[PDB]
Amino acid sequence: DDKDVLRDVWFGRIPTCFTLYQDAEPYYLLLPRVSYLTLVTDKVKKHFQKVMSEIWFEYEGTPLKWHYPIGLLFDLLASSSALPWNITVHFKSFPEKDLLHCPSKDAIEAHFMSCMKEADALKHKSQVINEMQKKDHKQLWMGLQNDRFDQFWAINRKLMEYPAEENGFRYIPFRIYQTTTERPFIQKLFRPVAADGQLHTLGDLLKEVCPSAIDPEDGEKKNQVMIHGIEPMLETPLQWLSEHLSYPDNFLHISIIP
Amino acid sequence: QTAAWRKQIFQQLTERTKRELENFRHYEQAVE
Repeated sequence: DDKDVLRDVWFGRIPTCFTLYQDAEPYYLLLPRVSYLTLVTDKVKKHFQKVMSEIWFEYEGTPLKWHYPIGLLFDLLASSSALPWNITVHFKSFPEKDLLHCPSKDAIEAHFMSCMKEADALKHKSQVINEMQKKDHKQLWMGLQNDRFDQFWAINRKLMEYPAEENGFRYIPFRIYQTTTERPFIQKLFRPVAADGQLHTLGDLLKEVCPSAIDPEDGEKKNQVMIHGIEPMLETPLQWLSEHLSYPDNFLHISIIP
Repeated sequence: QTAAWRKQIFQQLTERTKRELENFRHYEQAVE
């Protein structure tokens, strides 16, 4: 059952329509929620370069931060709009102040590994990721790049373990995003267990780090709290969410929508 | 007996698959 959740999360898709910025037929693809725009759009680039970081993407006038996972961008920015997601493709006037350059897939690999290392520092003080052989780091990357669930999780499983005498990771890797992508996200140190060893819930996390999301009168959700396009109950244990609903980068990226 | 939160995860994922794929299985995969 829980393994089924890992698979369902891994194979999440956003149907997307790419239209070339005016200054060419629109192009349609199922994009993996868990990956990155600049990693999965070779076909788009191929399609449009036949009529003319450098390519960049835009939603309703706002440049899309490719280093945020696709599913997170969609949930935060477009989940209230009808599918397919309408993205505009640009090849000129790169927004130098707004977007990180992405000159090659190596840049994406570096960002991804950087996120994984920060997550393991939070979870295990880097012990797991540092004890792996270098080729294991490569296998994690190639698992994502080639959309190979088995290949990725043969290694990722190790990052989801924790000591026998514990009931979860040291701290949970999460980031909470509100309204837009340019607003800094919320990220704090938060332990998955309480001082008495009880498991903290999603509600506990929000009460502590984003209480504006909670109705003070009854303690229930006030805003929409979205993870991978679904809305877990507040009483969902945080450790379980970290193990099963994290992105490949080992983070729980969470959208708050008014 | 299964926790309510767990049942919700499975039901919402079932719904998401229908929402994000029902009208779109004719789209090409970005990664194949």
